[PDB]
Amino acid sequence: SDPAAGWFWQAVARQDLKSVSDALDLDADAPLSATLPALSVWHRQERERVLADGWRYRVDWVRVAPQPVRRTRETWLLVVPPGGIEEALVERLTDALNTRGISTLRLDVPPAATSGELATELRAAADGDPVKAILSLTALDERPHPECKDVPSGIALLLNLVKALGEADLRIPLWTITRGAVKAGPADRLLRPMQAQAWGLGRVAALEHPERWGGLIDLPDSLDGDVLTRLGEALTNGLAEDQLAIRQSGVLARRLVPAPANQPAGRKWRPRGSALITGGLGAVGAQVARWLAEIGAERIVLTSRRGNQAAGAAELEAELRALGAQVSIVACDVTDRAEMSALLAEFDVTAVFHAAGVGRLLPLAETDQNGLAEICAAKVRGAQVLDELCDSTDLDAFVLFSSGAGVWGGGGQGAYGAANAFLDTLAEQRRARGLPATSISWGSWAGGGMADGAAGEHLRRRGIRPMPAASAILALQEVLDQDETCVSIADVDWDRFVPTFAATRATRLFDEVPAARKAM
Amino acid sequence: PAAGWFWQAVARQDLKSVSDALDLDADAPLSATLPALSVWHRQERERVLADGWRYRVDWVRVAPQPVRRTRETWLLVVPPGGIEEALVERLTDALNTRGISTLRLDVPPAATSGELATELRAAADGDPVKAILSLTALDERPHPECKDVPSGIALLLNLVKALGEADLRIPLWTITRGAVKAGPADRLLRPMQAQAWGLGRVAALEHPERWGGLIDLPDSLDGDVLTRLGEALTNGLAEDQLAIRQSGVLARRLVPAPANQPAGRKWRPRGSALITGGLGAVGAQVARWLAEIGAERIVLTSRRGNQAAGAAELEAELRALGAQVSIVACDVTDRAEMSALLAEFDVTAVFHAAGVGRLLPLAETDQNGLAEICAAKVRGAQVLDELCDSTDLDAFVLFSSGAGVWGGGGQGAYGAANAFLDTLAEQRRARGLPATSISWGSWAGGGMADGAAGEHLRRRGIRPMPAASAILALQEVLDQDETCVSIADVDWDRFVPTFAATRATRLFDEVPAARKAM
Ligand SMILES: NC(=O)C1=CN([C@@H]2O[C@H](COP(=O)(O)OP(=O)(O)OC[C@H]3O[C@@H](n4cnc5c(N)ncnc54)[C@H](OP(=O)(O)O)[C@@H]3O)[C@@H](O)[C@H]2O)C=CC1
Ligand SMILES: NC(=O)C1=CN([C@@H]2O[C@H](COP(=O)(O)OP(=O)(O)OC[C@H]3O[C@@H](n4cnc5c(N)ncnc54)[C@H](OP(=O)(O)O)[C@@H]3O)[C@@H](O)[C@H]2O)C=CC1
Repeated sequence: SDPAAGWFWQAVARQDLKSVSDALDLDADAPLSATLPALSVWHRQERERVLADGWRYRVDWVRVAPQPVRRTRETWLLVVPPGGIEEALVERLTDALNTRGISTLRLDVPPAATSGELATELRAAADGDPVKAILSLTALDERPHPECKDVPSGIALLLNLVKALGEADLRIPLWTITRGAVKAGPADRLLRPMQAQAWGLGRVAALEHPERWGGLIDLPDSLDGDVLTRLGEALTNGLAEDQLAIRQSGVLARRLVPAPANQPAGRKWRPRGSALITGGLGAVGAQVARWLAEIGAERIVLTSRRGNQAAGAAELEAELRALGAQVSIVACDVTDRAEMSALLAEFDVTAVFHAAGVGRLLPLAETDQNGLAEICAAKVRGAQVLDELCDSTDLDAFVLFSSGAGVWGGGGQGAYGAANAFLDTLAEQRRARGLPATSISWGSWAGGGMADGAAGEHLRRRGIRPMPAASAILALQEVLDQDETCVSIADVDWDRFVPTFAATRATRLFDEVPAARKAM
Repeated sequence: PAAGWFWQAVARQDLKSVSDALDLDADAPLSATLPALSVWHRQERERVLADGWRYRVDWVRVAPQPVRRTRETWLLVVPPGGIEEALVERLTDALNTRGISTLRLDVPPAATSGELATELRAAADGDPVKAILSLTALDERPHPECKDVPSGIALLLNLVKALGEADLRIPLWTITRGAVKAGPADRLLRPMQAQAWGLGRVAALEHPERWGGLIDLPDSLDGDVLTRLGEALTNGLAEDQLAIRQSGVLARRLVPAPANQPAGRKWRPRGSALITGGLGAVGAQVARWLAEIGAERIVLTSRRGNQAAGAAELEAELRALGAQVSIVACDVTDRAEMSALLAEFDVTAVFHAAGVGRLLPLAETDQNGLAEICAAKVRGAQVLDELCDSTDLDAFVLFSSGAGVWGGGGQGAYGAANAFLDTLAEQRRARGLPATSISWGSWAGGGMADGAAGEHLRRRGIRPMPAASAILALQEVLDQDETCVSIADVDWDRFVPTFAATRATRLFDEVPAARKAM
């Protein structure tokens, strides 16, 4: 009933001054009169902290048992984007699909192909020979198109490819290959966040058009030995794994795993100097701001395109100043490198919180390259800009506000899932460079903001329970204290979530969440 | 529970209470606050534990269903004193109504197990004797050459042994009348007869073979009470501990007795408190507790008096908690001396802890042993009961044992003596005088559960209670103004299998723990 009070009395017996005085934020010599107040606060907070512990999840990778060899010869269409890919790689893949039955039919995509044009190429290849599946390589094409700077050209291509299979009425599994979009074990250092976008989108493609969608596979850095053979068997798995990574140690499948925090944490995180929240005048940024003020940030810099013009801006400066912090509210687009650069240097910021972003529910079929740009630009490109600046092990915190939409997905959330899966890989890439980064993909928050709409209705109806802001904050604190990289923090009603989520499409994604097992 | 208090005290936000519960000031560092918390919490915890040491005896309505029997012969054993021929005649007729035929043995006074064996030998060849029904426990008057010991109980014993020397292996059923209190307004209460239950419960364990059970008849034999008597003797469902009342047949059950707040009053002495056997182990603790809660004075008595180990040492502690102390050489069984003591010290609160403890199989037991074990405990209580005729007296407390409630191997005499105490207290209550009987499991420390004897009870499932918490329980019982309560820490999973080792029992069916050990 009360594990907090449990642990307290278990510390009281045991006589752990160290644990208790840490817990209460007090010195061994503190008077009872300071001790009592600190107790009631710890008590309210510990009970919410224990609640929030059960909201944590991480992404693991589990070994998938080899089960080949098998089958007779099929034709696959191999789709190759205009950039990002070495001929030597196409040949090695082609040659390894051949040595396992799969005959290859190569389609080369022109730059900025439309869904109309691709459906034509698909219609032609479909009639020619008997195509069983499509192996798309287009996600390796990271460069933006110059017309549309904020979208990687291969992700524009994936999109138009999912739509083109529709326009063509083509009912044929699409498989999406990436190299470095996931971290599947310690030792992965090829991390390519623009390619993670394929995974964020792909999970949604899988829900919206299960019939069009084979799966996602991540190739390793080193393609020596047998990895390319394992590719061939991965494409045929018949275990219905649809999120795979191929490594030195074989084929690995993506799982979501409860990640309860094993105590204690190795620090109590506090901002030193200035803290920056981009999108700091939104619902979530306002909370993050109140928290920083409460825990003694000397200055909070809040940015947004509207800046001081933003509804609530003057309320919020008042509240923050009433808690003793200095406040700077600036109008600044995240995507503007010079303005952000001047900004960081002027205030000497020591902690960055990236909350700039837009939410919109929009089916993949209704999404185009501009919509994708509209949704991604501040989140993704604001994250690169921040990453480029901040070339610095000194920073206390480089915290990205991501979403469950980017970790497991949901209908309507192609572009948003893409933008969010980028951040999780960006955070991993940064760590691999020796920099700090933290990416937290939230379930919805109570209060205003992105989960407040009829949108909040949709998400409640899918079995995501909004988290009280104060408990969300407590969980952020915890992540920061724990010095974590990626962790997902959501209050999910598994009874209701799973049946909705797995209506159209089976998934092994949640096999390791007990409450999710129960729910069919 | 405590905790729930603490957390709201903490919640918002009160130094005063928290500061008071822990002996320390608003200024105290956290490194003193910790230890103080652990000690508060540990005390509060032990309070809960000592709450779960409580049991009482209830009596459950059990209509016997087994009619079904046929016809046979019982021996019916009748003492010299305490029986109306009218009674013997009602019982003979009821036993004959239900198929049982009746052979009457009148037993000479002071009959030895030897003499008894003979007549039993004679009865057993002359007739196919199926059971034996003793009425001897009715004979309450003391043994001819043995003031300290009721005739009927010396007979019962000698009877148990007698079956021994004639290896008859036929069951003995013992009838009492008013030995037990089976519901409110049972007012015929006969402590000498209760001794039969204490010994009997032990006889059942030491000689299952030889033991039928115990049945208590009511005041008035009208309506069906004589009918039901026949039923109870041939119910056999075990059930060997039985009362018969206007409202049916009742079986004896041991039942957890959690304190059911509030606690009516907060008890303290108003004058001199006397503890008989006050220089024994338990005497010393209780005395420390009294002296602790503000007794003007404390009289400790004992045959040894001042020449007992702990002599002045004990007194020093007491004087030094701020008490007056009179250690007197006094024999509780001595009426004259005891009268003088209570007048002399205007004593308004009594705690009877004089007793004697040994483990002794029934077969090694005789009148003299029965007298050594009982004299102080029983005649002591009697003497204290005779004096102390005032409702003014705040306490009247009897230090009894679980050996008298459920029994154990080797504690026949001891069980008899304690059983006497429980019933006595009920009798005083019935007469409008205060009285309290607590039947303790074993205490940690010196005294009766100290030596080999503590080890013995250890193996049997009795966990010795820290003196300090036994005191917690005592205090509660007085505050609660209760009459009879058992207080013991029983490790049931060990207790049940060794207790019910040779003989089944229904006595614990109402203890949740006890049932998960069969
Ligand atoms: N609310 C929730 O439950 C969840 C939110 N999140 C994430 O948390 C973040 C905050 O969401 P929430 O607070 O709910 O949303 P809000 O819509 O309230 O705030 C987001 C803010 O981002 C700012 N922004 C947009 N574009 C830019 C830009 N180009 N440069 C700088 N700032 C910009 C916007 O302000 P302006 O227009 O003035 O520039 C807006 O105020 C979002 O990134 C969202 O992805 C994640 C999971 C759940
Ligand atoms: N120890 C335990 O755990 C339990 C104890 N009890 C009861 O508590 C009581 C005492 O226990 P405890 O203190 O452990 O045992 P002790 O032997 O320590 O104390 C018994 C004391 O009674 C005194 N006594 C014996 N005979 C007489 C007499 N004729 N007149 C006056 N005093 C006498 C003895 O003093 P002296 O020898 O100097 O005459 C002796 O000090 C007993 O009734 C026992 O039945 C009950 C249940 C459990």
